Order: sequence, then C-alpha cells, then structure tokens
Amino acid sequence: ILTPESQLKKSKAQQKTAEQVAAERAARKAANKEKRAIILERNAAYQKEYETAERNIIQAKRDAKAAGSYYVEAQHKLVFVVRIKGINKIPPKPRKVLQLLRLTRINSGTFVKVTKATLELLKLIEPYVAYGYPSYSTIRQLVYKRGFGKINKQRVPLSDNAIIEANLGKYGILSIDDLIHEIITVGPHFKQANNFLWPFKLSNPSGGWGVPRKFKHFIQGGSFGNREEFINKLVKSMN
Amino acid sequence: MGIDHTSKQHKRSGHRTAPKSDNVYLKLLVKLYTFLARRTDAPFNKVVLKALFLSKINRPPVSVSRIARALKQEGAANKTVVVVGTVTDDARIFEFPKTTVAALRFTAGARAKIVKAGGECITLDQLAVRAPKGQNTLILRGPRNSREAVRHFGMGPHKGK
Amino acid sequence: MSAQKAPKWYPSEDVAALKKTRKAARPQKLRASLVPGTVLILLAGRFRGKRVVYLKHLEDNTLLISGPFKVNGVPLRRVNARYVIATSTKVSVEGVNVEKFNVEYFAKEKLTKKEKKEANLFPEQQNKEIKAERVEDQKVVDKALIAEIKKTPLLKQYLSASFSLKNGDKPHMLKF
Amino acid sequence: VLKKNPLKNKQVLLRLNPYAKVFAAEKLGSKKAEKTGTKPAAVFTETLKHD
Amino acid sequence: MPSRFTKTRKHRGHVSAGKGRIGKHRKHPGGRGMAGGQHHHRINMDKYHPGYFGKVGMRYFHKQQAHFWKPVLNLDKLWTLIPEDKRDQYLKSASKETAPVIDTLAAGYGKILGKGRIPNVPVIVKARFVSKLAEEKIRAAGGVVELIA
RNA sequence: GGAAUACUGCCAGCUGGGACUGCUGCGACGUAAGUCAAGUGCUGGCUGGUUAUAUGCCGCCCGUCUUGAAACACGGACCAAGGAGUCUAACGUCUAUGCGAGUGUUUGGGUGUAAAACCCAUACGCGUAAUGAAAGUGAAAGGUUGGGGCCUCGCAAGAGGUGCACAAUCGACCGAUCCUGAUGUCUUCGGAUGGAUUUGAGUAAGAGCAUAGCUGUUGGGACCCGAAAG
RNA sequence: AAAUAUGUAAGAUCCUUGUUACUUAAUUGAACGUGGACAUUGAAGAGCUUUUAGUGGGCCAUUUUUGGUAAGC
Repeated sequence: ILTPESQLKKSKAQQKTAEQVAAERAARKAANKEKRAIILERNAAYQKEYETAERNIIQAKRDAKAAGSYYVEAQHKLVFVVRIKGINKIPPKPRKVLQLLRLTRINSGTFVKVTKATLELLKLIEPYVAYGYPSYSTIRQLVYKRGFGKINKQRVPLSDNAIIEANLGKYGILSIDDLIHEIITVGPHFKQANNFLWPFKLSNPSGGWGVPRKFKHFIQGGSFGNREEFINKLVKSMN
Repeated sequence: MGIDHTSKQHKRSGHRTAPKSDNVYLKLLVKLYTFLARRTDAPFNKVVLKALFLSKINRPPVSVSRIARALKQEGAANKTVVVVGTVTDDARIFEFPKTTVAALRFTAGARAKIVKAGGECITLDQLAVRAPKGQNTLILRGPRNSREAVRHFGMGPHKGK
Repeated sequence: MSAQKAPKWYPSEDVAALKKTRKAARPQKLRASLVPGTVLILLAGRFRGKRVVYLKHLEDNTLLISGPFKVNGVPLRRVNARYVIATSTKVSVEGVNVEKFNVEYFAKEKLTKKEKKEANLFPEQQNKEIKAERVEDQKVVDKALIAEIKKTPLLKQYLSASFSLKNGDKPHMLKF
Repeated sequence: VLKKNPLKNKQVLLRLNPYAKVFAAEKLGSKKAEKTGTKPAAVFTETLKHD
Repeated sequence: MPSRFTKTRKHRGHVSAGKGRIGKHRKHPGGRGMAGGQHHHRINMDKYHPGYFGKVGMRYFHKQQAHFWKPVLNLDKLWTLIPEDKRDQYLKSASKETAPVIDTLAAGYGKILGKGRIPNVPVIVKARFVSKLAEEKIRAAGGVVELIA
C-alpha cells in the first residue's frame, strides 16, 4: 500500500513542470506586449509618410477634381467572413464553396487572408456573406467567446486554462495573446494558424444593429459585402 | 446547414461485437482482446477483436500449406502466427518448420500436425500470456476474400461484362 | 458494484471558495439607498417614546414589526406605512427575521432601550421640527434623502435586536 | 507490460469564463503585464497637420 | 401495390427473355445427346489426394522402394469406384519450382497420363486389366472388375 | 496654432442592477502562516386529471386516392368480438456454430420411456480442376506498388532489410480452338515442340458441409377480398 | 471571323549504372520492361462488396427558352 502512495507525490512534480512553462509564458507575453504595440501602430505609421509629404494634398482634393503626383500607399488587410443568409433558395453549387470556407450554418464564421484568389472564390459565395477586416481588438473579443477546441478532443473552448496548457501548435506559441497576434500579422504558417478549430459559432445580433437589410448590399445600404468598419461593429453585436 | 456532417452521422460504426455467441468462450475471449489492447501497445490484439466480431465474411480459414510457405519457410526465423479464424488441415510437405501458432479454433488434424512439427498449436490464450507485447508476431492472414464465395454468386457466376 | 445494477450509495459537504467577493454587499446596499439598518423608531406621532425592529419586508412598504405575546401579550403588524424612521443600529441583515414571538422581557427592554435613542432624537427634532416629522414617519418606503444624524449608539441595542430575531422564532410544539 | 499505462477520469464541465479579474488572471499573463502597458499613446500627429 | 398478382414480379420466371431481360443462361439450342443409357461416370482423383494419405493409412508392401513411398492401387483408395466404369489418375500438390511432390507410389490405374507418369519421381506405373482395352478375357475367368455386396 | 467630435481601441474598472443557475494541469496575494479562483443565510408554515371561461392550433378525421384532401374525391350511424406475409420447396444470401481438401447418414438391429432418445452398418449429393459435340487430355514457379507487421534501429519522428494479407498491374501454365508439326512409324497415324487467340481453369485470386433463426425469388390459393367468366 | 459574354468543361518526379526488348539497309535510333543504387485555400467532404425497397404518373417558381392568341396550356 505504501509504494503506490509514493507515486501520488510525483504528481506534485507535474504540478511544477508546466508552471516552469508558466514562467516561460510570462516572459513570452512581455515580449509579445511590444509586438501588440506594433500591430496597433502599423496602420497609423503608413499614414505618416503621406502626411509628412503633402501639404498640397488635402485642399485641392476637397474643392475640385484631379489628383496630385509623387506617392500612394498599398494595403493588405486580412478578412473575417460571417454568413448572414440562409440555405433556402440557393444552388448547391455555391453551397459546396461555403462548405469549403466552413460556413456550415447561419451565424457561422471563418477568418480568411489577404489575396485576389480568395476574393474571386468569395465572389461566388457573395450573396452569402458580410465580410471585412475586424480590428486587433474585436478579434480578441471574438476568440474568447466563440472559439473552440481541436480534434483528438471534442469542442473544449478557447477559455483560459485550455489555450495556455492545451492546443497543439507546431509552428509557434498557442498562448492567447501570441496566437491572436500571429494570425493578424499573416506571416508564415498563419494560414496553418487559420485552420482554426473549426468555425466560430456567432450569436444572432443584439438589437438587429448587426442586421441592416439582408436584401441589400453595403451599396444598396444593407449588410452584405465587404466593409471593414461595419464588420467590427457587427461582431460586437454577435456577442 | 449540413454536409460532410450529415454524411458522417449517416454512416455507421463499427465493428460491432459479433452477433450471437453460442460459444461462451468466444464472448469472453473477444472481450479479453479489447482488454489487452487498451492497457498496452498491442495493435494486433485490437485488430483480431474486430475480425472475430464479424461473421463469415471476416473470419479467415488459413491452411497449413499457407503457413508453411509464408511465415514458416526459414523467412523470419519463427515468429507467432495470429490466425484470426481457424486453421484447416490441408497440407503435406512433411512439414513444418516450427512454430507457435495462434487461433480461435483449430481442427484436430491441424493441432496434431503442428505439435509434431514444433512449437505448440496454441489456441491463442496461451500465446497471449507468454508473448503479450506482440513483437515477433505476424497477423497472418486472409483469405477470406479471394475467389470461392465472393461475388461469384447467383447462377453461373459472374464475369467481365 | 459487482454485478448486477445499481442503486446508490449517498454523499456530501464540498465546495469552494469566494472571499473578497464574499463581502461586497455585506455592509452596503445601504450605500445606494442611505440609512443605518434595523432597529428603527417612532419619532413621530408622539413626542416622547418608542422602538421596533424590522423583521420583514413582505415587499418594501408592507413591512413586519414585532415583540412579545405568548399569552395575552401586546400587538404586532403587517403595515404599509403608519409610523417609522431609522436610527443608527446596523446588523448584517437588512430586514428579514420575524413572526410575532418574543417574550421574556421583550416589551419592557425595548421600552427602556427606545428612551435613549428617542432622547437623542428629540433635540435633533427640536433642531429641525416635530410636527413635520410625522409626515416622514407616515411614508415608510423610504429612505434616501437625508440619512443622518448620530444618536449614541448601539452595543445593547444590537443585543436586543439579535435576540428579538432569534426570539421571533419558536419551535417547541403547542396546540393554541 | 501494463503498469506502463493508467486510469481514469473525466471531467470538462462548465466553460464560459471571462473579465472576472480572477479568470482574467488565467486568460492572460501578457494581457496582465500589458494591462499596465496600454494605450498607444504620445506625441506628434501635429507635423502631419502642420505640413 | 399488390394482390400479389400486381407486381409480383410478373408470375413465373418468364418475361425474362421476352421484354425483360438479365441473368442465368437464356436461349438454349445447343447440344443434346448421349442419352440416359450410355452415359456417366468416370471417377477422377488427383494424385495429391492419395499422396497426402501416403503417410497414414498405408505401409504397403514391397518391393524395392522406401520408407513412405509405397505401392498402392488407386482403385482401392477411391470411394464410389464400384458403380464407376473406370478410374483415372491426375497430378500433385505444391512445393517450389515448376513443382514436384515425392512419392514412388503407383498401381491399379484405370487410366494414367503422359504428364502423370513423367513428373511423378520415377515409378512403376502399372495399368489395370480394364485400362488396356486390348485386354483379352475371351471366356474363362479373370481379370474381373471389383464388386462388393 | 489653441478649437468639440465622426469612427476606433485599451485598461481603470468606478457603479446602478433584471432573467437562467449551484483526482488535473494551472494563474494570483503572501520571504514567513499559508491563502486566494478553475474543473448562501434568516424567518412564517408544512402536481396530474375532471367540470366551466381566455387565447391559439384549427381550415376535422384517420386513412386512402392524389401533383395538390376539409374537400362539393372515397369509406364509416355507434360499440364489442372477429378480421390479412401463411407453410414448405427449390435457388441465392445474411448470420452463428460443430467436424473440416471430404462431410453427410434413410432404414435395419439392440434398447427405450409416453412419443422421444441413443449406438452402428451406414441407404445416397455438392466440394476434392477443367474443357467441350466428342474423341481425348490434364500445371506450379515469378514479381511491381501502396499499406497492415517485425527487426535493425534511433526513440515521441522516421527510413533501409525481411516476410505478405489485400487490391490494382504483369507474365506465366492446363484444356478448348487455330496453325506449323519433330522423333518418326513409313498399311496406317499417335504425338513432343512453339505461338497466336477468345473463353474457362490453376499459383500470392485455396475450402466447405451441416443445421439453425431470417430475408428475397419462383411456386403452389401464396398477404386478404373484390368480375363478368369458361 | 473577332466574337463579347458566360456556364463551363474534361487537364495540374528525376538521375546514373548493367541487363533485355524493339521498328526501322547486317542499318539507325529511340523507347520499353526489369534489376540495383542515388536524390526529391482546403480536410473525412472518402475507396470496394453482398443483399435490399419504393417506382418504371409528378407539380410549382426562378432563369433561358420552344409550340400555342392565350391559358391555373
């Protein structure tokens, strides 16, 4: 009876080995806090070169037509896609591409990356969808409530314990802040990061501010289509 | 919604623990296999279990001749034959090169020939005790499926066209 | 166990934890509405006077008051009003205990007890008014506007209240 | 062979965690460090106008 | 919808040729002949079947040859030989190469091959009275095919 | 250049507060004693149905016939009871289960309690290779790949060897044909070699038979009834 | 033509070494086959088999029609 009881003590060691990891995470988190500062500032930093360059730019532009010469900004931006519209009155067609994005039901969500090819595939999907870039923060709010667990386990959520100790992650650090930074930057194997577990299952919008007309496009004045600003507003409502 | 999801649910599983067991021994023996498989490493013991659970279509008769050439004839130098179904007697070559043979059931003649040759005829329970890890083992074999009671059925069977 | 299907067998006493979070109401709720807690007083009506401990809200307004009467006794309320303003004693209830049971000295102790808070009250009533004070007591609701003054103050007053509440009970069986 | 493997269990049961601060100690490390750390925060914005 | 006549399919396994079609053999002529008189049977068993049995069953008297290789009439070994007209021999089991199987057995053959004497390890391939056809037993008695009450 | 804010973040969480809950690997105050999250007390007592109203299903029912049933389509006044996949053959499977390259036993005899039963001689088939009008003839080797597996390993990966189920791919053989036909005998003609072919067979494409409960199929009335009929 | 369109709509290993073949001048070549060694945005939507059943009478809309004046054709 004594000898297995000594085996139970060892469990106190396992109690240490992860905690040694906890300490590693605290450091990782401190470095990645400066990585957070960069994600926020980068968008702001782009704008500075235009601002620095041009006095000219603004006045001419409000008052009249024409454009001035010298510079121009390119932009990337990753996307989030939510299916507003149901299955009723549609071909299987477009449905099989939904199944491809992994929008299985209404109020399903999948993140997508920055490229022309996705967009073109997204065009067949289009009257399924509201889409756009949610900002750095709204995505943080998005993971916490809607995220789920991986295969080799069932659904187990994105909740606090489960991400820090668990979640597989071959490429890089799974931990809550690290994972979220890394998808948004859309660097190496962040497309493998965006092989989430699998769909975010969104609440219906509160107040129906998330529902402007299903009928309409952002150009008609509805919900449909690409819209950065509106998607962050929309996701907040999905809470 | 749906699909892949609906399709998976639409399938099935998988095995199945065999319909009826007339033998009491077979009912516990299969259960013993899932038991051994799960506490340790053994993949074979988990595999054998499924096959014992399926009926005429999974359970393989293997002949002495089929053992005699295949694992036996100085190939690997005398492993453990896991015959899921039963052995059948059919061979004379003034056989066999040893061996410790494992099966659910043997014919009398098969037990007799095998012990004289070497090893022990071992109905599989004795094998499981001594070998448990399941190394130095081959899971040998099918058929099963081959040609005499396949989709060669129903009249004057059942060629190409 | 064993075999053979499968009935029980019993248990408990567990949990768990809270602690900073224990606390947060526990003074407090008082903070939103003002006032002390119970025991609360007739200032008004009559000048010199009186005590009661607020056993109940049936809801707020409809409030239960008590003291003693095993035999012949003394009275008792459910009332939506008639007369009561707060003092400076506070417990860790608001106002829940109850029946109308007491008994051993209760009326009398509560009577000696009042004198002090009431005697503290009447100068502050002269300092503000008296005739006016009735209209406040009549309300009952209450509470926000002005929770003041002093009185001086507690230890014994708590003791009666704590007892009254404990007293309010009874077990022991009976037919009458 | 066996004593090399184990037992038992399980156990999810609830998960619905957030903001706390106590569950907001668990979901984080960083966000706690960062939590002091924020805004973005300084300076300069004026040139950009002035130009 | 049924009676059972609706459906049933069709009443009898016909209409299978006519309109319907699939399976079995259909549409016959084709051979007929031999009749019910000059007919069956000739019994045929592979030499492997005696060959297996060569060790149990068996120490079978002499001559020259060994310990296990034994002379055996195949006629005494085959069941339902007595209603059969004649008993015919085939050829061996399995073992590497284009393949032998060792016995130097052999007797009592009512027909044997040119691929049954030759791949059998050299033998005294001996034929029966019945086999030869050129057998004369004009009157008198013997050889006489084996009968049993 | 000081001049709100649109659209936007965080943490700082102040603060009012409804409705539904009740052994694991940790993160946080504390050198110390240890403790904080994850995975409620105090009083007064001790529901299903059935008669009738509000609101909604309802556009009965149930069926069926139908593309569409409330149907102004069809059937039934009401209720109790009766009232529809039966038996086995034969062919094909499924499923177990016993002996297994053969298995199988009518019926006798002996014995037998109630018929039953049992021992045995063992009445008699689809397998044990095939082709085909029939004469007549008659064989077992070999890989290539994925992947189940062992070992040699290194070990939370993995390859190279070595053995192969299985399936796909290839050749090769045994009969049938179709064509040269040796050795030759030399009236006669029996038959090695070798190839092409389509089909059928054999090896790594090797195995049942028996009864069982069940499904289908044909049948016999054949799930039941309904017609004028001959 | 050029269609412009738009749905479609099929389609996404290499080397060396030896040995064998091959169709085509006792002639020129490849390409076959082997044997051996070398070196290389998605996610269960999914392969095969036995047996089984209800048809083997449809309807409406949307788009593109074809006949019909049209039609709950």
